[PDB]
Amino acid sequence: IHWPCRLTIGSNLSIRIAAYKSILQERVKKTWTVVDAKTLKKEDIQKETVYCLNDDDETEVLKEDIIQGFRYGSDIVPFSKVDEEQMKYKSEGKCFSVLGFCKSSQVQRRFFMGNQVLKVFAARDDEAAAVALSSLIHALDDLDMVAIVRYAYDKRANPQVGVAFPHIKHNYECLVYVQLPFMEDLRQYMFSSLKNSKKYAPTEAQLNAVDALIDSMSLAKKDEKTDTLEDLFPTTKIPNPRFQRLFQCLLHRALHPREPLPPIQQHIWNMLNPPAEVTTKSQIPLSKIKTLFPLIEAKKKDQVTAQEIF
Amino acid sequence: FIVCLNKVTKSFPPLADRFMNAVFFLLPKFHGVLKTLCLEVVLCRVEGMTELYFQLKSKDFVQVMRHRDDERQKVCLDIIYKMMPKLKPVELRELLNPVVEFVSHPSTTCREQMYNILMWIHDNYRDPESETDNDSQEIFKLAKDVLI
Amino acid sequence: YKYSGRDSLIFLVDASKAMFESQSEDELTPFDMSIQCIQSVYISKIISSDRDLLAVVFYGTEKDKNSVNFKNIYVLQELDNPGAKRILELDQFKGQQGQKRFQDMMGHGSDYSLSEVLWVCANLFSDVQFKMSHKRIMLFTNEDNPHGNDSAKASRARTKAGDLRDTGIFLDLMHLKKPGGFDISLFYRDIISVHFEESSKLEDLLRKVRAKETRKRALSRLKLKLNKDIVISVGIYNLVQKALKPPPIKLYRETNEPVKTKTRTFNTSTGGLLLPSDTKRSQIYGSRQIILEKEETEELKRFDDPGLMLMGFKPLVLLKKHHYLRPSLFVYPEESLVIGSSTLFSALLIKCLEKEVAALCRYTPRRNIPPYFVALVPQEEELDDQKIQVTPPGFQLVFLPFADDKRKMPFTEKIMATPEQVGKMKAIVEKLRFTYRSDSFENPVLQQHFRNLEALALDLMEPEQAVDLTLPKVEAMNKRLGSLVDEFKELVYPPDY
Amino acid sequence: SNIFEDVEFCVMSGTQPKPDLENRIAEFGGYIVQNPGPDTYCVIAGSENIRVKNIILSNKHDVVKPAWLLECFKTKSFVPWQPRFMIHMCPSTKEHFAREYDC
Amino acid sequence: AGVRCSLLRLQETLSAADRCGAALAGHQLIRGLGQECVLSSSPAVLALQTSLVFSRDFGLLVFVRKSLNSIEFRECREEILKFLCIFLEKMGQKIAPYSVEIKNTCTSVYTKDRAAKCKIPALDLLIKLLQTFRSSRLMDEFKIGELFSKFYGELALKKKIPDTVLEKVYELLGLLGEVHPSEMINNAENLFRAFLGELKTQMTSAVREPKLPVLAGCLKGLSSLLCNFTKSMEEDPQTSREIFNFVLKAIRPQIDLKRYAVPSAGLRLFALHASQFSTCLLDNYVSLFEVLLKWCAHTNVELKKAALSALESFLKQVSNMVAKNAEMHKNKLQYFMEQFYGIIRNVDSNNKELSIAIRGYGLFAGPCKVINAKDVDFMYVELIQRCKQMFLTQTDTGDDRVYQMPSFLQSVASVLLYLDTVPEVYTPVLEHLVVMQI
DNA sequence: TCTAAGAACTCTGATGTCAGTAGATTACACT
DNA sequence: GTGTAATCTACTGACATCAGAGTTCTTAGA
Repeated sequence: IHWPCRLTIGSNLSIRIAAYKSILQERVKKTWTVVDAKTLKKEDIQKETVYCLNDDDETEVLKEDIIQGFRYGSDIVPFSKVDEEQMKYKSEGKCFSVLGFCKSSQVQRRFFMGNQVLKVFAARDDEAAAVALSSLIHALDDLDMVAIVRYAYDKRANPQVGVAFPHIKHNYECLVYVQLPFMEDLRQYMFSSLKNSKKYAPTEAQLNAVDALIDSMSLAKKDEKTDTLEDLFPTTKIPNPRFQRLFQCLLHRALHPREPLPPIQQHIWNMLNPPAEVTTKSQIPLSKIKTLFPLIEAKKKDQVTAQEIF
Repeated sequence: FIVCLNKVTKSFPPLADRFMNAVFFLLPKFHGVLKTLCLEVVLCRVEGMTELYFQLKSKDFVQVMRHRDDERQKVCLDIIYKMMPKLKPVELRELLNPVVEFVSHPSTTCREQMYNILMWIHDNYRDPESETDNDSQEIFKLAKDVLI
Repeated sequence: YKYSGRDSLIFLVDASKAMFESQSEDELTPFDMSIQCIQSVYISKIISSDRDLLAVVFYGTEKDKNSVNFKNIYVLQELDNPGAKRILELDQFKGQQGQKRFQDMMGHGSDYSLSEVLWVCANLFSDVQFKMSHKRIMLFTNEDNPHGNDSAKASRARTKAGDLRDTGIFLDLMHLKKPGGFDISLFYRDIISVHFEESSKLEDLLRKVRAKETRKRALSRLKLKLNKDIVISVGIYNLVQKALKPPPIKLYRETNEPVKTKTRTFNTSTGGLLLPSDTKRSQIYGSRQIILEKEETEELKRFDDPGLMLMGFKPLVLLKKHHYLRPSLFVYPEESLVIGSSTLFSALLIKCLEKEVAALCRYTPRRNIPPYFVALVPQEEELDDQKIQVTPPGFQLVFLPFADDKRKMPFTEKIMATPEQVGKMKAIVEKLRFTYRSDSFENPVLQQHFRNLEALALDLMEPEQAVDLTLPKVEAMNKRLGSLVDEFKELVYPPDY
Repeated sequence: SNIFEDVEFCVMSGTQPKPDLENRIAEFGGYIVQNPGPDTYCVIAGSENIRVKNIILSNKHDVVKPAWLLECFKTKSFVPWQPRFMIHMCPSTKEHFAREYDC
Repeated sequence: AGVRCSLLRLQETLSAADRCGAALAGHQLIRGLGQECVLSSSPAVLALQTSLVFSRDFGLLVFVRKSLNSIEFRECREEILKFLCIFLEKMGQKIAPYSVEIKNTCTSVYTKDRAAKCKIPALDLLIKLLQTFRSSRLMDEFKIGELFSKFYGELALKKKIPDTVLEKVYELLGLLGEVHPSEMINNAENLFRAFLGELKTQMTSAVREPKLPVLAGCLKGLSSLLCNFTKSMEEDPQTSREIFNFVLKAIRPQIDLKRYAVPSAGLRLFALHASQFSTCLLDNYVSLFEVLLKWCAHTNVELKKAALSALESFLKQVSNMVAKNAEMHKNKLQYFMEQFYGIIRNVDSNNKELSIAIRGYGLFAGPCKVINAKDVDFMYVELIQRCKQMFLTQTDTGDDRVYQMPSFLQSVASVLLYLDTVPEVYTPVLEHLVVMQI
């Protein structure tokens, strides 16, 4: 969606900014409609819900006797819905306003807390705005800082704080926005460290072994002397196998009437597996691994094959 | 931990003292067979600890005693027995109020221990040195009644 | 520590005539200070760790109630999960009229004996049934010598306190306030785990923080397999989660009871009741309808046995930050499943960090789930500030995106800037720096929701109406930057808006 | 008292003993409702709570003095509402008072 | 009798303050009550106990029905319903005046409480109560139809219902048909569809681990259900086929099942209702018979008890089956009469396995007479000399009679049951053996 | 002269998870 | 058979999470 927004910095430097979504975990378009057997009509089923008090199974009237509560320790506050809209934290609106600027390493790769990654571009046909944004972008780039902007899709949406990363491509410079955590969201854990490995002790035989490994299985290696490594596993251009399986299933279930489902088409598996050459390179290094570590046992589970014939 | 301690003390009283604070603190937590073992550890050394009556009412020893579990009851009445000479009367009254309950109980061994308790009460409180302690008089009366 | 275990904090205030009415000046009051502390920490714990345990018990009082019927100790509310019906009780005492009520209900402050007081608190922690993770006792007194008079009481005190130290209980007092008499080497250097008249440690116990926490809970343990034969035991842990508000519960008008939703599915043609077997899933493509078994509608996803599938390794420049998909997770071996695997994990970690390259893998978090491609970017530990864990050592999980995600952008042309305005924008961007710490900000929504919750819970006169750093401080930007907005207007802006 | 039956209340506050407010109502049999829906007659509160501030911010209810119901208990007969007996009113009562009161 | 004082105190425990503390006192008080009044032996004092336990102004049932709002008494409810379960056995059928109230208590508890720990026993008590009060007219006043309504509804609450409570739910839906078929007349087919379908899902799985205990409950409920409302020779290729192939699936331990409820219950299903499946038995005869014998010797005593009954029914149904038609020759003269014959004639197998083997030699006396009369007398002979060498062992104490001549007499009965003539020359021997058994 | 379709976000409800607890089941075992 | 172990499998609290459903906004629009 062409979302335009006013990139706000200060109280007097508004810029029309066009927001665009870059990466979103795609969800299949239309849900599996629930249908009754042996009649195959959608309209024959009602997922009706009923609310019943615990005493003697008294049924309570559907949508005007229930008022939502919350747990606050032992007891339940009778909150409501009307009180909800009366006390909910308001907001002005889009309010994509820059809180400040900070160093690259001041934010870290790990901490990104987003649902989705926006791309933050200029509202079209206002050139001076575009160059203004471009100035912004280069300046952040060479000075190697990032921006932290209050974000909000709109009213009735929770506000949002995160990094504004600035990006460059020979066709165009780019600026992208990601959720970064609020404090309540961050978690903290001890995680007893490892360089106290008085119980694990990675001996040099193991050390140089793993060296040989991670070199040997190098999924990427430089090509064309341009340092464009052998990234013949981009994973970026690779279709989501989930959707592949889903459309395949729908197919075989259409082209045939009732027949049992097929296995995964071997080209999908070939697709997901690494290009063979890595597997070819892999046997000897792993081979030396198997004699250089302890590998005490583990467990396993079952299926319908637990009692399925053949 | 309780099991280990019990097995230790079962032939060695002295070691208990060093851990008996924990023995008590852990008491009300457990339920079931381990309770028996815990109170047994308590028994092994009950003859020495001072201010045991307070510490013992801390955990609901009175309510602990009422439970239908023969071994738990046997160890509880034995606890009563040993701490008998040391406890002041004003509270031996409250402590015998549930001991007297065990007249109706069926575990023959349990009743034998009851009558031992009440024997001792009767022997050592007959005609107290002072009549003012209405507590003492009442204890004597109740003991006599149940023993009859 | 044992997860089901819980953190328990008992509260214990000096109820003598000592500080009930010290009020040297007319700005605070030590009892009104301690009660404020207790109310504050308790409401903080309500939201924070609603599962924990608290208890409040005063000592030296004239009335009496405790488990053991001792003298001058009063257990205000026993150890129980926090709840409103208790904040109410504490609040009943906050105030000059409140302190009149406190004194005329339980006592002005009689004689006491901290030996016995600690006895009381000990019995309290004992009485609870659930398991206790940490056990902590907070005195709120100031008589920095509990008693210089009867030393025997003092010997008994040191003895029992050592015991409590040995029974697994810690103890801590914050020296509240005393004219002079603001020392801990007088009788407490051997109790708690230089000195002044007010405690910093009690300041933060008013900071009034209200997030929530969960312990070291493994999100899922799966076996990273290098190949079809080598496997290691990894615990997929989580390090950022986007706490949504606690899910509301449905209640009846007339009685505030739970209402036990009872959704069901049933027939329209007849008043029948479709049992779960008697349903079918469906789609509509190509004007033709489709049927699958409800079992099949999830069988259509079985792709790999659960775990991690490391394939190769990849130069960290190539794992572009430009394509985040979901919050990252963390990787750290769990010695429990495949014994010794922690070694190999460490080996991979050390070597990869040394040779500055990623590790790509297939992630099947649970059964029935399609796999995604995630990279095991290693992470070095950092401790420098105070030698406390900051970034835990191991591998990240940067999920790599799939082709169905790129969302082809509506191409537009570029217009470079002139070095003049970018040279000034250098100054602009320099001026508005600020160091960004991780926990800088808060959700206004979550925070305000929690607030309004306490508001409705405690029958307050007002909501707290928190002010939250999310909104920018406008005047600050107007000032610290100067009027450069008109500079960039005259540089790169014509009349039109 | 067989009068307050078929009349449904809301004792939203009251701490005069609040839990005894509805008890006194109970031997009079007044229908006791914890949270006022569109059905209820009026709402009774011995002070202001934030929910009171809500139901003020949504005029869909009639909000009453503490003393009024006590008087109706001391009339042994329901006393239909009067200007002092209220501390806020609903729009139906306001349009009724646009007939029934000087402004 | 201290039952009265103890009970009196129990209802006191309801109103004490520290409810989370009053709970423990109450719980082991009620345990004491149970221990006291299950031991009782005097047929007088026993009545006093009973009428105090099910008392009204107080008593265990009122304690439940009134301590049911609180959650602090989960353990107490659990023990009180367990003690009802034991009592119901201890005074079978005497509780007759209180059955209706017990049923109302059971259904009340099942509706109210949350934690399974109280639901499991709750359903258990209904199971016991129904199973013991079958005959009496009391059955009509449990309003069993309403019970079927309520629990059938329970079967559809988004399947949140936990596992073991679900297995007992299926148990009761089953045994409900058995106790009072008349009220189920218009509801049975629905329930069959339910059990069949849910069994299918739960055992013809694709991804989910088999909720074993759920399955055990399912098929045992099916067993109880087939007692009436038969399902053979009517819609067999659908209905009976599904039931049957599920039974096969249950029997087959396609992996070594460390737990035994599923096979045990399956064997019982087959045992008590092979009469339905008689048609399809011959389809899989080889597999069935193999699996059963192999199954006849695992250590679990209950399982062995299931297995023997299963084999007995299998052989019996097969024997009945052949007695009608002449194509299954390539069945007996290819598999049975040789495999069990080879058992007897070679093995050093178990005593029990030998007994079932001799049985098998017998039960096929029918087909023997259908196919060739001249073999009937021959097998009669062979059996009676087996007898003659198994009784005249010259006082072999403690080993030989132990499990055998019961079997042989069973067998000789079987064979004579179809002998045309009488080998009178051998006859006196037979009654000599009969006396020996006596 | 304006009415749907997608969008998007949030919210709710199940599914599956993990640690813990403890029960009942099943193996072991008695000369 | 009888009785005591060992130990698997359960349930629950609790926490993530897909999906599913309720809701506002742009274009194409009588």
